[PDB]
Amino acid sequence: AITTAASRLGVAPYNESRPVELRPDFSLDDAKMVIRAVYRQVLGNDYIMDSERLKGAESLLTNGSISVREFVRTVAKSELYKKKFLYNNFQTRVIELNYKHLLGRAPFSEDEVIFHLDLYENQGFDADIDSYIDSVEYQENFGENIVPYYRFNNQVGDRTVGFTRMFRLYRGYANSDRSQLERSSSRLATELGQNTVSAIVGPSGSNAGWAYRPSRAGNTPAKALGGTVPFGQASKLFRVEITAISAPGYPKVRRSNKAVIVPFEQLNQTLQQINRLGGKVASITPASL
Amino acid sequence: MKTPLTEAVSTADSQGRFLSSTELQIAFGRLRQANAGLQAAKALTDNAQSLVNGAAQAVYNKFPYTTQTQGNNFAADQRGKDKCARDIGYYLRIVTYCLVAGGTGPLDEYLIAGIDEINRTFDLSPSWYVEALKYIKANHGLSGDARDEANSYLDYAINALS
Amino acid sequence: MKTPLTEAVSTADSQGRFLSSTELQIAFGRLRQANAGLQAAKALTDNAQSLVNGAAQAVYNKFPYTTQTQGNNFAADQRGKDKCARDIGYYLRIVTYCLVAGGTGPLDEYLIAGIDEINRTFDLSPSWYVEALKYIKANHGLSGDARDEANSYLDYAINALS
Amino acid sequence: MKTPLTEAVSTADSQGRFLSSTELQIAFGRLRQANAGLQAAKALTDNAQSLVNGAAQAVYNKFPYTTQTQGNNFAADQRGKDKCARDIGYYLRIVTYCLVAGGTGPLDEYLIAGIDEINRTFDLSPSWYVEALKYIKANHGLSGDARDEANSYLDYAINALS
Amino acid sequence: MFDVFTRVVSQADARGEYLSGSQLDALSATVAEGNKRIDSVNRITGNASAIVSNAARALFAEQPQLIQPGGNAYTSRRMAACLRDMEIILRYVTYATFTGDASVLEDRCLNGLRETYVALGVPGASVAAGVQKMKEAALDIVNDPNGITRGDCSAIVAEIAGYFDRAAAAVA
Amino acid sequence: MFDVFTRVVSQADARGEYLSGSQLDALSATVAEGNKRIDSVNRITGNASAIVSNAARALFAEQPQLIQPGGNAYTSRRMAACLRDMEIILRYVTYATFTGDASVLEDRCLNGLRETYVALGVPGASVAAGVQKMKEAALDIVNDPNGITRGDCSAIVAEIAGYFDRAAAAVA
Amino acid sequence: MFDVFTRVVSQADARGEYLSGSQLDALSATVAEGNKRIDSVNRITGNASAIVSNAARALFAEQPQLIQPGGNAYTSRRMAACLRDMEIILRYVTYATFTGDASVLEDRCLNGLRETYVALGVPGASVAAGVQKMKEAALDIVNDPNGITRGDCSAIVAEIAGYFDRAAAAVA
Amino acid sequence: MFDVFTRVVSQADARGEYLSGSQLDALSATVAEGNKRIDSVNRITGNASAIVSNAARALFAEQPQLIQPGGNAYTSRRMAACLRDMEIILRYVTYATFTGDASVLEDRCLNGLRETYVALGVPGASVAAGVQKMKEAALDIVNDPNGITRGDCSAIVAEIAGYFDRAAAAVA
Ligand SMILES: *[C@@H](C)[C@H]1/C(=C/c2[nH]c(/C=C3N=C(/C=C4\NC(=O)C(CC)=C4C)C(C)=C\3CCC(=O)O)c(CCC(=O)O)c2C)NC(=O)[C@@H]1C
Ligand SMILES: *[C@@H](C)[C@H]1/C(=C/c2[nH]c(/C=C3N=C(/C=C4\NC(=O)C(CC)=C4C)C(C)=C\3CCC(=O)O)c(CCC(=O)O)c2C)NC(=O)[C@@H]1C
Ligand SMILES: *[C@@H](C)[C@H]1/C(=C/c2[nH]c(/C=C3N=C(/C=C4\NC(=O)C(CC)=C4C)C(C)=C\3CCC(=O)O)c(CCC(=O)O)c2C)NC(=O)[C@@H]1C
Ligand SMILES: *[C@H](C)[C@H]1/C(=C/c2[nH]c(/C=C3N=C(/C=C4\NC(=O)C(CC)=C4C)C(C)=C\3CCC(=O)O)c(CCC(=O)O)c2C)NC(=O)[C@@H]1C
Ligand SMILES: *[C@H](C)[C@H]1/C(=C/c2[nH]c(/C=C3N=C(/C=C4\NC(=O)C(CC)=C4C)C(C)=C\3CCC(=O)O)c(CCC(=O)O)c2C)NC(=O)[C@@H]1C
Ligand SMILES: *[C@H](C)[C@H]1/C(=C/c2[nH]c(/C=C3N=C(/C=C4\NC(=O)C(CC)=C4C)C(C)=C\3CCC(=O)O)c(CCC(=O)O)c2C)NC(=O)[C@@H]1C
Ligand SMILES: *[C@H](C)[C@H]1/C(=C/c2[nH]c(/C=C3N=C(/C=C4\NC(=O)C(CC)=C4C)C(C)=C\3CCC(=O)O)c(CCC(=O)O)c2C)NC(=O)[C@@H]1C
Ligand SMILES: *[C@H](C)[C@H]1/C(=C/c2[nH]c(/C=C3N=C(/C=C4\NC(=O)C(CC)=C4C)C(C)=C\3CCC(=O)O)c(CCC(=O)O)c2C)NC(=O)[C@@H]1C
Ligand SMILES: *[C@H](C)[C@H]1/C(=C/c2[nH]c(/C=C3N=C(/C=C4\NC(=O)C(CC)=C4C)C(C)=C\3CCC(=O)O)c(CCC(=O)O)c2C)NC(=O)[C@@H]1C
Ligand SMILES: *[C@H](C)[C@H]1/C(=C/c2[nH]c(/C=C3N=C(/C=C4\NC(=O)C(CC)=C4C)C(C)=C\3CCC(=O)O)c(CCC(=O)O)c2C)NC(=O)[C@@H]1C
Ligand SMILES: *[C@H](C)[C@H]1/C(=C/c2[nH]c(/C=C3N=C(/C=C4\NC(=O)C(CC)=C4C)C(C)=C\3CCC(=O)O)c(CCC(=O)O)c2C)NC(=O)[C@@H]1C
Ligand SMILES: *[C@H](C)[C@H]1/C(=C/c2[nH]c(/C=C3N=C(/C=C4\NC(=O)C(CC)=C4C)C(C)=C\3CCC(=O)O)c(CCC(=O)O)c2C)NC(=O)[C@@H]1C
Ligand SMILES: *[C@H](C)[C@H]1/C(=C/c2[nH]c(/C=C3N=C(/C=C4\NC(=O)C(CC)=C4C)C(C)=C\3CCC(=O)O)c(CCC(=O)O)c2C)NC(=O)[C@@H]1C
Repeated sequence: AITTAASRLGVAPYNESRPVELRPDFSLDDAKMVIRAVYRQVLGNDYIMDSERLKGAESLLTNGSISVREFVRTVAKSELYKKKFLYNNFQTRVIELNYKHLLGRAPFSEDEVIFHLDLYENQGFDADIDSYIDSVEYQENFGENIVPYYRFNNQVGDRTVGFTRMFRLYRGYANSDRSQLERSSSRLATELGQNTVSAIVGPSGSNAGWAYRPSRAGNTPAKALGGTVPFGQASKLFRVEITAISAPGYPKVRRSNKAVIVPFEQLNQTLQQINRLGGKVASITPASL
Repeated sequence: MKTPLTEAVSTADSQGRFLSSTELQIAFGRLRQANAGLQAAKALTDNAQSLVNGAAQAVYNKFPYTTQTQGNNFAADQRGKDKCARDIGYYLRIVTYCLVAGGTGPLDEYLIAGIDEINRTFDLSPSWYVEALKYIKANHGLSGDARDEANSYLDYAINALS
Repeated sequence: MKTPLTEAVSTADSQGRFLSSTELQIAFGRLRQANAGLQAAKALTDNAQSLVNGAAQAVYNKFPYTTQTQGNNFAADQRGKDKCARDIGYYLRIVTYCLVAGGTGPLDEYLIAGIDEINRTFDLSPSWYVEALKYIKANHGLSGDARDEANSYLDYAINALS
Repeated sequence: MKTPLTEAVSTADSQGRFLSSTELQIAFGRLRQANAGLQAAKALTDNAQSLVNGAAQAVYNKFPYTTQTQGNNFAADQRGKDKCARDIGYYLRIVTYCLVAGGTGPLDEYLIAGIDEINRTFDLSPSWYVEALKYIKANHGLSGDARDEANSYLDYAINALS
Repeated sequence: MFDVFTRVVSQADARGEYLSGSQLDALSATVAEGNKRIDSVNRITGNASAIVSNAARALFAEQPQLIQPGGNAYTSRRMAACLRDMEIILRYVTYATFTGDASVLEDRCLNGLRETYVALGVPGASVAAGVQKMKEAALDIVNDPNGITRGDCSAIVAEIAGYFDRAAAAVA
Repeated sequence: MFDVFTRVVSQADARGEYLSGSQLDALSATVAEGNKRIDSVNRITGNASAIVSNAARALFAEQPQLIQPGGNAYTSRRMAACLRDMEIILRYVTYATFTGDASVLEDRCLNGLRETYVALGVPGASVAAGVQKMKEAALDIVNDPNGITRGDCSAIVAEIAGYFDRAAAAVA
Repeated sequence: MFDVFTRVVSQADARGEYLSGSQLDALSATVAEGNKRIDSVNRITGNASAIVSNAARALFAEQPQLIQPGGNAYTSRRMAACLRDMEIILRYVTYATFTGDASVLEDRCLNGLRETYVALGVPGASVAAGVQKMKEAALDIVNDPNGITRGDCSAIVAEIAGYFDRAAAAVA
Repeated sequence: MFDVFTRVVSQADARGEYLSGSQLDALSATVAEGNKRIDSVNRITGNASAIVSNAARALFAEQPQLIQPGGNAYTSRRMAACLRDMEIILRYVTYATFTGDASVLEDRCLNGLRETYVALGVPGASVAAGVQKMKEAALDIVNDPNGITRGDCSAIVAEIAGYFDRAAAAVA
């Protein structure tokens, strides 16, 4: 599980929550809890205005005319969901969001993008939505009666890349999919295409370097090809991600975000220099063997 | 936001389809309506001051305690009277946007969504705004399609408030 | 069925909304079109046998092997010729439905959805029906909005087949 | 890429399981087949030019309008004849991959996925390729397991096209 | 769901025939009524809140047992649900008016409503009474001769009455 | 998403002002071009498959490296994705033409496309070439004087060419 | 994922070539080693629990900081997670052995594992030490000369060692 | 970085081809526009200070939160940085206009700028509004008919407008 780093990763509140199940012969308070959970999960913790509520679908859920899964399906196909997540997004962004909302995880591979992009293009948004909800994965985790929830913890069938990518899509508890630094941009287009991963940067409030994001071009690669040779005598190399660089000012400072590969023997100097740049350490990761 | 042109593309986009005769018809429906809307928006704009002030006074007349009672939510002082005229101005201006756009989109996004919480939080009676909206309906002097479309938006706001 | 009226209501219902100016403008668009659509439908219906026989002969001319090669999928015997004329008639009749309905709804529901599986399963060439559809476009003698709407549906089928 | 070995691991992985006697037997099945598959691939590869040329001619004889009709999609000129021999070469090559892989994986990934779009978009008859594949089945000279595995892949392609 | 046009189409398709000249002319006559239909939908929609509230007020005044403690419309949640249902039914009636066919109302709103109400204990006859009150108010609003081009709307008004009656029977 | 009208409304609301007379006149001028706009959308749509297939055929002939074994458009899967992309771009170009605003093209299609192609090794320059071929083909179609009320579409044609050029630039 | 056969195929298709005679001959040599490969998988699997538990015990003995209070393997939740991970890594190493291609191990297990452990504060160097211990036990089990048809498994044993090395290098 | 000429050369070397006749004639048409391009660069440059300061004045008048105490553009250092940034963006737009290719703007200016602003807390949507105002002023200056040889600069104006559009989109 996630224990020590749960709070700084924004996972602790989900560790403290149980799946929201609608039992047969449910009470009205049960129905209200499901409705609240579905709105929070499926709409990415956006505030929902009374004018935006799906009152008819809520009635049918309350009446047992539709199960939880069918209520999720209705919310996912609503003009409200599409306005929030479809009409203004690159389809790869849409697929990312669908996975997060409806399956509680991030896409694992480029194959998932191929499948859902073609399905949308050939059969339309509704058909694509059904594929998530009628999937084996949805059935195994949530079935007919449980609201979808974030699957942070390792499960059978997982891949490691899923874990790192969840923190590209989930940015903390007091946050929504439409209020994140990358805004409308696909978070995973490049990761999926290259099958690469990124160092995990936890949410703001609990991580000073929370804003670190790489640029389109001119990034430092993850691993130290060439080893310590360019640095001279050095025992081991680390990749440091740095954000919020301002102090020297333009043109001495061009990009406020920077990743550097530095040797063990210069980490003291590196931290000192970073502090004087005003920057905040986003992540440190071994870069050599 | 809800307009004929945006709904048409939103429908076709959701289906992953090129636009078809259905959407072309939607556009013709817009084109048949647009000039009357633009004409109505111009008339309301040129008359906005009289309308806003007339509507504000109509509310004070119908609910005289709003200009006699002390309170942050009332218009018994110049502060509250300015808020109220400001508010009515928002309704009138955003209604002209609907006439330009050809749908309720502007009202939906800028005014209606969340209006219930605001009126509750600051203790503002929806009835006050209904009376003002009724005044604008009675006094904008529009005719024909300009009138019908304009009154649909004014009633749309009235219904949302009630 | 994708028609302007049903789509308008379905989108409104998705939002739990009464119909508004947007949907009324969809209706005016439909009304502007409908008389032309109905006139087109009558004209195609009155000329249906001429159009269907001409289209079948046009396919046989462009693809002579269809009337010369033995096989269930070809029209070398009267059995195959009858299937072919029936199929072309289906296309024409359903296109008239699209003109009456004011959208591709009937084509989508009755013909287009699943046509690929049929043409693949029974080894029918979509180019055959493209040719027939081109014949009909070039010989219905429609003008104006009737021509425009009829050809949009004929092109919708052609595009689907290619 | 469906093959016995990757399917074995895929199923075990999705169940979170170590490989068991079930998957080991799958491996023994692959091993029983592998040498016959490799022999078949060799034989087809060595005889590829004759097979590809003969298959192309088989198509031309069955569908003589392909070598007589003008158009980007037909083989009336050397350009179209080169495309056609190329396509038949692709089918044969990828089939050899299947024999190497011991499954339809390579056909699924490199040829079958998307073939219906291509054939529709460029107006190519899948019947042309069926006849080419039938020629290859009739003439590759394989026997025993080599023949059966290879014919299964040729048939798999044929079934996909029909 | 069907509209007035596709209703005819579907009947013709199942018979494999083109629409007759008589059917096409019947649709043409429907097109000639389109403006009246649009006005009727607009007028009901413009007055929806008033139609619902006044009908609900009148309903409870005639049936106080609904709003006495223990009554089916007693407590805020149940009163709120009751008011919601009245608006849903009105909304779907306007949908049917807009399309010119009852299928939207029947297929989405009424189908299975009686069973829901019977299972809940909602008094169907009282819902039907409410629907009738909304109907009368709606028809008067539609027929109001002021501020609109004058003409005969008896055909459209009769169609709307039929839709309201369908809703009343479906639950009554 | 914005259409021609909501774009102006959104800007005006952010400033808290009514639309000025000039702005209402510009929109009136846009309305007067509506029929031409609709015709252009209809004409492009009616030839969608030909526009895409011909452009693609021409691109591969010019750029045979794309379809040689191992080339980016080799294998049915990738060829299918390539054809699909061309159709997607054409589709959103018609949406933008229909709405009179590029936002739908930018938001749905172009925002993130360069990152996708760069990440996958898709030769964006070659995509831009294909888009240009669809552009030339589409503008020829939109300009065909035959079978339509004669008039001046140069303004609409320029706007459409702008959308194609925008698409081409976004991927190159 | 790839296996030994489909790895060569994918490289061949990327160049549009039939497999060469030597490529086919090399794959035949692979087939000839198939039984030894199967035996190696069976032996690791049959001892999986012992391999994991013995390695965990040795690791915790050599690095007692891991299990002292506050250590990353302290508490039942974390110790269970630690034991699970060791089993997961072993499982995927066997998958790679079975298929003869590291892709299943790299794609599904190792890719992102370094970042994951850094994010969680799991000591990656210690994980690597655990993997090395499993490696030694597993190779000894694979090489056990008793109860099996005698022959030379040095090539298979080297391949399996390579997979364990990939795992060790990835976690740290 | 690319200019209009070397952009085309790059795409030709990638295919191992001499520039086609039409490509050479396209570049000649570009040369024929050279003077208009120089004039536009010169007019924007000559008015740079006013373009920036007027745009900034309009921005802070429409978005007064920026310059209230606690606003991102409050304090002299932040106001100075803000004014500097607008000038930087305008400068690179003139670079792109001068070369006839967006590469300099995209590579040297917009790369990582969105990321810089979010990391520092700079409101990018407000930066984009500033760029818009600079765009409006810049095009009017470029289109000014006074004191210059008369001709059609519509194509250069469209290109310049495009570069501003890129900038506005990139900063947020
Ligand atoms: C440039 C695109 C070409 C061009 C366009 C053009 N169109 C019109 C006028 C009309 N076009 C239509 C279109 C339709 N009617 C339908 O029923 C449908 C099918 C759903 C369509 C697409 C209509 C209704 C009109 C108005 C009536 C008429 O037919 O004239 C014009 C005239 C200007 C105007 O609209 O005021 C023009 C110029 N004309 C060319 O020459 C270009 C090649
Ligand atoms: C290194 C791995 C050790 C080794 C292996 C080895 N095995 C064989 C031969 C066989 N092993 C099997 C295995 C199985 N048969 C079954 O039914 C099952 C259960 C599903 C298993 C796991 C088989 C079928 C054979 C072939 C028949 C036989 O029993 O010999 C060999 C011999 C050479 C060959 O490749 O066939 C070898 C070398 N031998 C050692 O000495 C290493 C310690
Ligand atoms: C749109 C940009 C406006 C416009 C431009 C325009 N300019 C010319 C021609 C010329 N402009 C120059 C410029 C300069 N000469 C210098 O010595 C310098 C200072 C270093 C500059 C900036 C020159 C040399 C020419 C050519 C000779 C001439 O004076 O005409 C044209 C004519 C077309 C052409 O040159 O090909 C045009 C159209 N004209 C407008 O109306 C726009 C407002
Ligand atoms: C009010 C004093 C200021 C202000 C606020 C403002 N906030 C938002 C949007 C959001 N606020 C939150 C915060 C939370 N969501 C949670 O679930 C929690 C508890 C765990 C918190 C603290 C979120 C997530 C959002 C985004 C979601 C959404 O639906 O908006 C807005 C809306 C902004 C916009 O609509 O563009 C506003 C206006 N704004 C001010 O000007 C005040 C200073
Ligand atoms: C003005 C319209 C808005 C605004 C601006 C603002 N920017 C900064 C700080 C920086 N801006 C940059 C920009 C660039 N670096 C580059 O290399 C280029 C491209 C060549 C650009 C445009 C950088 C690097 C910084 C940081 C270093 C520096 O401050 O010089 C600030 C100050 C941030 C601070 O926290 O002090 C401001 C205020 N702010 C607004 O509110 C306007 C919308
Ligand atoms: C029927 C119950 C009542 C009635 C209706 C009626 N209406 C018309 C004509 C029109 N009504 C409209 C409606 C609108 N125009 C708009 O722009 C909008 C807002 C989006 C609406 C709702 C229109 C366009 C017309 C046609 C033009 C005109 O100026 O009239 C008629 C006349 C016949 C006809 O169908 O055209 C009638 C009869 N009239 C009554 O007396 C009833 C009380
Ligand atoms: C031969 C039986 C008949 C024939 C062939 C023909 N094919 C094309 C064009 C294409 N063929 C393909 C097929 C493939 N591409 C792949 O990547 C694979 C999988 C590995 C296959 C099977 C494709 C994609 C095309 C179009 C793109 C391209 O040019 O490569 C043509 C030309 C079609 C055109 O419009 O240019 C022809 C002529 N034609 C006959 O008449 C033969 C009977
Ligand atoms: C008293 C402070 C002021 C007042 C009261 C008033 N109320 C109504 C009507 C209703 N009141 C309720 C309230 C409830 N019903 C419930 O079941 C519960 C929860 C247990 C509550 C709180 C309701 C539902 C109604 C409407 C239906 C009904 O008539 O019962 C009226 C009449 C309103 C009308 O339009 O008929 C009045 C007068 N009015 C004042 O002016 C007082 C200051
Ligand atoms: C009001 C005139 C009468 C009344 C109504 C009443 N209805 C319910 C409960 C429900 N009503 C519905 C109906 C619908 N839901 C939909 O989505 C649609 C459109 C397809 C319809 C028609 C449903 C489903 C319910 C049950 C679930 C829910 O609570 O929403 C109640 C509450 C019953 C209860 O005990 O909870 C009431 C009070 N009751 C009267 O007494 C009036 C005659
Ligand atoms: C065709 C002219 C060129 C070409 C295209 C090509 N594209 C891909 C793959 C993808 N294309 C997209 C595109 C989109 N996703 C969206 O959301 C939208 C907007 C709605 C678009 C346009 C995506 C996301 C992918 C990745 C998924 C997929 O593969 O379908 C490929 C395949 C690349 C690969 O390695 O598989 C190809 C071939 N390639 C050329 O060579 C032409 C110049
Ligand atoms: C005492 C009743 C009997 C006994 C104990 C014994 N335990 C172990 C090994 C372990 N004990 C634990 C237990 C915990 N670790 C924790 O973090 C916590 C939660 C706070 C608990 C309860 C664990 C995890 C181990 C294994 C790892 C470790 O050594 O720490 C042993 C040794 C087992 C081995 O194989 O090394 C023994 C001997 N044994 C008896 O015979 C007593 C009756
Ligand atoms: C044991 C030798 C060491 C150790 C391990 C340890 N790991 C975790 C937590 C996780 N481990 C993983 C790993 C994977 N997830 C996957 O999907 C894959 C392949 C399928 C792998 C390898 C993950 C994702 C987690 C977090 C999620 C979860 O555990 O469900 C922990 C617990 C972390 C915590 O409690 O915060 C531990 C203890 N720790 C040591 O000290 C040993 C050296
Ligand atoms: C008063 C002595 C004379 C005067 C003043 C005047 N100032 C401005 C505009 C600005 N003043 C400032 C100054 C500051 N901003 C800060 O954040 C701080 C540090 C905390 C200071 C000192 C700035 C930045 C501006 C420009 C931006 C803004 O409007 O806030 C004006 C208006 C200038 C304009 O063009 O709008 C004026 C009039 N003018 C006189 O004539 C007085 C003698």
